[PDB]
Amino acid sequence: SIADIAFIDAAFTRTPEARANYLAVTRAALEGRLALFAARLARHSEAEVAATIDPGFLLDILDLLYSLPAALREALPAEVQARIALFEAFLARYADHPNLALVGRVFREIQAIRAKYSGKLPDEYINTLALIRVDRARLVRDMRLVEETAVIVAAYALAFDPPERHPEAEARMRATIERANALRRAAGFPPSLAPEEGLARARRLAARLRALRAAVRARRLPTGVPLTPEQAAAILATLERLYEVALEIGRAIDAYLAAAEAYAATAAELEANGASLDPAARAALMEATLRARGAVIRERAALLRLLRRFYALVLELDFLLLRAYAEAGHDPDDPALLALLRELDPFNGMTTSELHRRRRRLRDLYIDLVAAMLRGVKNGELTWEEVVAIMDGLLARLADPEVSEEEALVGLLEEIVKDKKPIAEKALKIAVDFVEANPEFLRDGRAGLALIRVVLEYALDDPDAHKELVAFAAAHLPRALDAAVDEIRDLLNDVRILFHSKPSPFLSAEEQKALAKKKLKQVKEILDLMKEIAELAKKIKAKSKDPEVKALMDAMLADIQAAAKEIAKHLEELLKDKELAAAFPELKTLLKLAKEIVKMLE
Repeated sequence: SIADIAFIDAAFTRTPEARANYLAVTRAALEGRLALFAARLARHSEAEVAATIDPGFLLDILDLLYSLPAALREALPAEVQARIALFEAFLARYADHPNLALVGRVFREIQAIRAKYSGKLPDEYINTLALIRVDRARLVRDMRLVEETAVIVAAYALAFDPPERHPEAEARMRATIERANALRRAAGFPPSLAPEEGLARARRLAARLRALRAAVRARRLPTGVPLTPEQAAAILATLERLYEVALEIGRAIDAYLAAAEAYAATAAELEANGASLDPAARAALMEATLRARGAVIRERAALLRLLRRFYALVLELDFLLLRAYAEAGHDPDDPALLALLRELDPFNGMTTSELHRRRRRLRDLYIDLVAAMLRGVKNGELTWEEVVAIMDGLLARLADPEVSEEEALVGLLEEIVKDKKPIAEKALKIAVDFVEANPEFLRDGRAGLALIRVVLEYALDDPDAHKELVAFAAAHLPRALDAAVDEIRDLLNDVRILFHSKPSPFLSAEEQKALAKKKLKQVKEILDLMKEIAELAKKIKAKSKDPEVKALMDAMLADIQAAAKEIAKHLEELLKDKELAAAFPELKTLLKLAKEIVKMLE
């Protein structure tokens, strides 16, 4: 986030202008985060919120809260203070909820620190202990991601490296897991992965990757399916790309563990000695601790960009295998190909990490949709020249870490259903099924809204035939709109932050103004989706003869009027800052479009 770049800036440049920028950014980010929480607490029951709300969202609020000096926090306006009290009451109540357990432990540790040390020791020493508790909740989650990623690093090493270098790759793997369990114990947790459980998973995967390469070398897949010379070459190129990214990731993991160990050492020293030091030596040890913390943030961000690249290459390899089965006359949905693709799943059996559980599921959706599009080529419904134009789009949209994987896959649906081709029906079925089975998909608003538009444009032709699709659309639109209004608040608040923010050696002004224009574009795209959906629900309501269909269409038009009003309110509050409004005139075009949506429905 922007708050991380500003924090890095402040902890390394050490200027009054840098801390100033960081404190303003951290305050603005926090105000935005607390507004989203209050909106989410208002839309449902505390029990529903507690079971569905992203834990990381609550960790982000604790992080920003104790990144302020206590003085700045207790000085925040009353509605921010009201939101902080609402937030704290909610965490106190649901600290034991399975969904919130990690955040709950963090909240109880901070409550305990305040009970023990308040008033006796300096408040910004206490804030530093509070941040340390939050960051140790982040190190548990990061240690999950690192334990999983070490299995991929070791697998690609064992599989493609000469057998002489295999012990070394095993030593590294063991060292990594051991370093991770050591870190876990420092923060006060038990060890999660066993150095053998993991080496076992890595050896299995290495066997499969070795097999695939040996077979492709021989113009076939391990299932026996023959390959063309060109496709074999592409598979072998993709495998060498995966091997390369796996080396970069091994290095990034070592960088992350080094930073993490530095932060854990300096923090343990602050907790051990800080109370007894003199003010100057204590201020020096807090400075040291914040600089190590900045290193951890930088090295984590590096590893995650490389992981997004690895994922995109994983999906490209999956495409190549599905295409080969289709050129050989088989159906790309053959149980044998699916078995192969599951054996080559780099995110299997390590079900400890939010990022990889989410990506494993989306991979299944992607395989199912690509299969649909291929079975569609065989039926003459699509051309290979069409498929190869869609796939080049999708794989680039996926490599970019600025596009959500969910919005990328929804684009794949958009391409397949556009021509209202007969394969469209099966594609929608896969998608509608996935969303019912995996309701978290609708945390991404732009994605969800785009799916609803697909379903309605599909059902526009004959509304009454496809009445299940129209019901799915009506049932899921409120959640999609909630997530969309949330995204527009995030995007607009970030725009205001990037305007008042100060050019940094990590954010050029040209990068800040460019990023601002990109976010304002995303806001326009979401308002455009909202309009399109209303146009479609109106047409559906006219054409249709059924009366409860018409009821649902009015329900949807009502939820959309609410959403657009609630969005115009926020745009207006941002237009009160006339310097901002000056710098970005798009903000005015956006409010016009939002109000045109409030009239189309009046």
